[PDB]
Amino acid sequence: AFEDELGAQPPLGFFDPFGMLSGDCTQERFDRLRYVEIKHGRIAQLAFLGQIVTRAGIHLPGSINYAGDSFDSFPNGVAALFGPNSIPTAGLVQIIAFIGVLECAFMRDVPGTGNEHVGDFRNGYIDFGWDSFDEETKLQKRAIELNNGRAAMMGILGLMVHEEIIPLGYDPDLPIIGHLQ
Amino acid sequence: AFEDELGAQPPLGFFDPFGMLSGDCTQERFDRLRYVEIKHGRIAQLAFLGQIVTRAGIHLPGSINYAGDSFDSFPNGVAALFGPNSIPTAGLVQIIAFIGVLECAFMRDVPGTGNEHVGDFRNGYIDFGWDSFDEETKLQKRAIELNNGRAAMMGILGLMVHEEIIPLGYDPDLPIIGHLQ
Amino acid sequence: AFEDELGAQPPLGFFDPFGMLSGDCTQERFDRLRYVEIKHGRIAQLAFLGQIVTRAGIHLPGSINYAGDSFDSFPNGVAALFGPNSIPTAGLVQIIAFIGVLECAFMRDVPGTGNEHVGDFRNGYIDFGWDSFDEETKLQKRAIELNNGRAAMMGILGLMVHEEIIPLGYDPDLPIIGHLQ
Ligand code: CLA
Ligand code: CLA
Ligand code: CLA
Ligand code: CLA
Ligand code: CLA
Ligand SMILES: CC(=O)O[C@H]1CC(C)(C)C(=C=C/C(C)=C/C=C/C(C)=C/C=C/C=C(C)/C=C/C=C(\C)C(=O)C[C@@]23O[C@]2(C)C[C@@H](O)CC3(C)C)[C@](C)(O)C1
Ligand SMILES: CC(=O)O[C@H]1CC(C)(C)C(=C=C/C(C)=C/C=C/C(C)=C/C=C/C=C(C)/C=C/C=C(\C)C(=O)C[C@@]23O[C@]2(C)C[C@@H](O)CC3(C)C)[C@](C)(O)C1
Ligand SMILES: CC(=O)O[C@H]1CC(C)(C)C(=C=C/C(C)=C/C=C/C(C)=C/C=C/C=C(C)/C=C/C=C(\C)C(=O)C[C@@]23O[C@]2(C)C[C@@H](O)CC3(C)C)[C@](C)(O)C1
Ligand code: KC2
Ligand code: KC2
Ligand code: KC2
Repeated sequence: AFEDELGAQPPLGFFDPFGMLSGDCTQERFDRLRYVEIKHGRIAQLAFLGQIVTRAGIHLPGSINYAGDSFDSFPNGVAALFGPNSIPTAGLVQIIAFIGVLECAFMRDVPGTGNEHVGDFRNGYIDFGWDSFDEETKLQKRAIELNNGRAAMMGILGLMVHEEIIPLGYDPDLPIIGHLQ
Repeated sequence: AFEDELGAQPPLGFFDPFGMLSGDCTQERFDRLRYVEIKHGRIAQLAFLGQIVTRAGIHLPGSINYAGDSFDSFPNGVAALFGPNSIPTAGLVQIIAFIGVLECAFMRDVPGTGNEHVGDFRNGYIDFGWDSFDEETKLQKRAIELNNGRAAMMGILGLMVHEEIIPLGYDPDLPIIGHLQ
Repeated sequence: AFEDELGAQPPLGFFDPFGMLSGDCTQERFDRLRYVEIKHGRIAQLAFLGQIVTRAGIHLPGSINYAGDSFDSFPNGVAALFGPNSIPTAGLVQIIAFIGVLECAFMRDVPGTGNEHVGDFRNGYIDFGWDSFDEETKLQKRAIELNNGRAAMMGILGLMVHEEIIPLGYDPDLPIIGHLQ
């Protein structure tokens, strides 16, 4: 029933190993699964972009606090948030609070606002031109977003795993990023 | 749609900063939010009353356990439950278990029992004269309960925060309550 | 409304102390409660069987890891999973992952597959002769499973509690299993 929906594309086609959509699956369950997938994909895309920018030597100018701790002094990856020498835990708490504010008030599907598919958060407020695309281009853009989200999920998982196994003696020379210092 | 519901009163009027009720919000969502708000308000009202009673020098006679630890020997506030010198953790576990029993079996809205609004737990069992009030007085009492609950929420949060910041060097002479010892 | 359902049998008859099904309870609720009860009963039955098999001196041949830690060297009970000398935590993680796979993909009620009652996971895939039983025997087997599950919940809770109180000085001689070692 959902074998022709968004995300079922070559080469795997419809790929449901654990059988989440097996049987008479309702549209609500598939919508929930797709919403979770798109949320994770967007978060992982942002996380991978941030990891790449930080590890490329690009940091915000100035200091993260009044103490004088410069931005380009904390490590990259998990050590930047959780570790002995990381950003102040007040900064992490404020970041989490800001994310919670965004999810409660901003990053949400407001009912009766014109959203036309799962993951559409425009709510009639912010729109950069989601009407010039025809029917096929809209689906193509949504598929690009979803697949990039899946790839970024796997990539950010690999980045954290590799950053967390270096102390244990597993420090390989990764193809593009090199040694994950 | 919910701008004339209970709790929308001067001077703020309908106050929805995060936009929980924005768009075509369903009655179920508002009912859930109001239930959570009323439950928090009742819990916070009881917490503030107990905090004030304990800090005023009023304690239960006798001892909290067979060891001989008198009631008027444990500290006030968070230090009474979580700390080196607090009430026995068996007492805390029993309190939590009793609260769970009350909330699962007693402090609940039993379906098909005559409850009139969200937060009504009478269930046709305990009633002190609710039907004696006319229509306007019922709404007035409900609004009083809700607003006292909000105020007690903020007050108990402030009391806990002030208690927890005294060891950090923040010990102000709070109004009325004085130094929060 | 639910006083004649499965599980309401002599000598207690219908037994709802906390009043979960009080008032106009929906089948849905009751269905969720029965599903949770059956899941807990099956898990506890397996747990009790494993506890008995391990404590009777029956262990898998060989070693649990490449290091050489033989199966018949770890303790019995909670000490086998959580403790200083337990099975490798990699094994525990893999067991939890396998259980999660089973619940997500295998041990579930697939909609539109022919399941007749709550707890039926056949899904038209695995069946050892369920339709061979007549109506009375089907209910009898379901009641036997449910009551054995309840008894197993009590038994596994008692076994874990008795294991955890031996270091505290409470080491009684249990009737059948004797001392827990
Ligand atoms: C948050 C993660 C997440 C979620 C919720 C989904 C959700 C979905 N994906 Mg999907 N996907 C993801 C990540 C995710 N994806 C990633 C990272 C990739 C890249 C490898 C893909 C690649 C992918 C393809 C190629 C396809 C889908 C499809 C689908 C849809 C139907 C199949 C399904 O339920 O997924 C699969 C099942 C799950 C995600 C269930 C969750 C299982 C997790 C892992 C929990 C298990 C825990 C347990 C301990 C197991 C761990 C050990 C285990 C590894 C052995 C559904 C909307 C199909 C689709 O669009 O059909 C319309 C489809 O063809 N996905
Ligand atoms: C998962 C997302 C994520 C997370 C958790 C972090 C976390 C962190 N980043 Mg970071 N970053 C990210 C994405 C992320 N980043 C992206 C995508 C970029 C590229 C622009 C950067 C660029 C960046 C730099 C240049 C620096 C950090 C730094 C830091 C650290 C200090 C916090 C800070 O100053 O933030 C700064 C955050 C930014 C400059 C950009 C954040 C943008 C977020 C992701 C927006 C997403 C939500 C947004 C409101 C959606 C808008 C929708 C639209 C319709 C309006 C902290 C560990 C600093 C540090 O100490 O390095 C070690 C630092 O110097 N980051
Ligand atoms: C448990 C807390 C709680 C809950 C669930 C509600 C729920 C509600 N309140 Mg309410 N209120 C509360 C506490 C709460 N209140 C307190 C303590 C006060 C006193 C300041 C008020 C004062 C108040 C007024 C004056 C009014 C309401 C109204 C309402 C209703 C619609 C607006 C709304 O959703 O609330 C606001 C939104 C929320 C509570 C969403 C939750 C947000 C929390 C903070 C989670 C965010 C976490 C995240 C990390 C952010 C933290 C950082 C942030 C501070 C920057 C709704 C039933 C309105 C009403 O009755 O209209 C009919 C109205 O006019 N409230
Ligand atoms: C959030 C609520 C709350 C919590 C968590 C506590 C927690 C605590 N109180 Mg306390 N207290 C409370 C409210 C609360 N109190 C209120 C409202 C009062 C005023 C009557 C008191 C008066 C009080 C005294 C006098 C003493 C404590 C003490 C204590 C400590 C030992 C436990 C004990 O003996 O309780 C005793 C609890 C009570 C005597 C009253 C509890 C009443 C609860 C809130 C009833 C709420 C549910 C109720 C059944 C609903 C009825 C519905 C109706 C339709 C029937 C412990 C830290 C003792 C201590 O060691 O101090 C350090 C102590 O001496 N409290
Ligand atoms: C709650 C269930 C449960 C849990 C958590 C454990 C946990 C453990 N058992 Mg154990 N065991 C169980 C039930 C359980 N057992 C049952 C029911 C039996 C009887 C067959 C055994 C027999 C057993 C032996 C003989 C040994 C262990 C051992 C161990 C330990 C190492 C893991 C291992 O090798 O497992 C091995 C697990 C098994 C051999 C049987 C597991 C069977 C599970 C319960 C299947 C349930 C799901 C199933 C796929 C449903 C099928 C549905 C059907 C339609 C297809 C670990 C602490 C070993 C150890 O080190 O002891 C200290 C060891 O030597 N167990
Ligand atoms: C106006 C304003 O303020 O905002 C607007 C701005 C703007 C532009 C309009 C907007 C937008 C669109 C945005 C931001 C789109 C962002 C898209 C984004 C950020 C997409 C990331 C993909 C990452 C992938 C696929 C990673 C794969 C990673 C993979 C496949 C790996 O395996 C990683 C690998 O890594 C390892 C593990 C090891 C290495 O050896 C090898 C490599 C490296 C391969 C918004 C949303 O509207 C907000
Ligand atoms: C028969 C039986 O057994 O039970 C029956 C008995 C009875 C009586 C019939 C029943 C009842 C009704 C009850 C119990 C009603 C209780 C109502 C209650 C307990 C209402 C508290 C409000 C607290 C507020 C507003 C606090 C604000 C606190 C604020 C605004 C603060 O900012 C606190 C501030 O603190 C700081 C932070 C710092 C200080 O510098 C300044 C102050 C102090 C201002 C029940 C429920 O039916 C149960
Ligand atoms: C083909 C394949 O691969 O799989 C198939 C195989 C097969 C056979 C077909 C299948 C099946 C059916 C199965 C596995 C059924 C299993 C049923 C099972 C395992 C039922 C346990 C009850 C335990 C109880 C009641 C414990 C009570 C414990 C009580 C009442 C206590 O108080 C314990 C007490 O302990 C203390 C606390 C202290 C002691 O002093 C005294 C005692 C000991 C009394 C499946 C499911 O289809 C899977
Ligand atoms: C996530 C988005 C975000 C938002 C929306 C946001 C809003 C505000 C507002 C307005 C409401 C104020 C007034 C304010 C003030 C301060 N912020 Mg924010 N802040 C955010 C993020 C961070 C991070 C990541 C850090 C940080 C810090 C500080 C410090 C330094 C304190 C100190 O130096 O003692 C002060 C005074 C740093 C820190 O807390 O250091 C301990 C630091 O790491 N902030 N901040
Ligand atoms: C929340 C409501 C509540 C209920 C409904 C409730 C019911 C029962 C029942 C009947 C079912 C019994 C039989 C019972 C027995 C004991 N209780 Mg309760 N008890 C409640 C609360 C507390 C608190 C707060 C404390 C406490 C204690 C003890 C001790 C002392 C043990 C010891 O001295 O060794 C014993 C023997 C104190 C404590 O456990 O200290 C270690 C203590 O702090 N209890 N208690
Ligand atoms: C729950 C069911 C379950 C499944 C479905 C499952 C599947 C696989 C697969 C195929 C996907 C492989 C390839 C694989 C391989 C290894 N397993 Mg599994 N394994 C399961 C259970 C356990 C337990 C309980 C333990 C264990 C272990 C090992 C070790 C030893 C590593 C070492 O000696 O360094 C290796 C190499 C032991 C352990 O990890 O000890 C550190 C141990 O305790 N495994 N295992």
